[PDB]
Amino acid sequence: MRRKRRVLFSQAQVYELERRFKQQKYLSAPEREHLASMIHLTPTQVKIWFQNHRYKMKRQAKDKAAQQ
Repeated sequence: MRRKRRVLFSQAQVYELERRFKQQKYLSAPEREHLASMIHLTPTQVKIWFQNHRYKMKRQAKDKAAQQ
């Protein structure tokens, strides 16, 4: 969608991204770009979203990153 106030992401776009994250954990090097073309985003914006969603699960019950 364009000529609307949906510059970065949308309800539809996040829906397919969430669906994808559930289905396939992470898209590979070619496939993330395949999605970015297909759905319509940049491979960077895609990767950032895909980072944010795994990060959310990490932060959920403390930020267990390099926690040792």
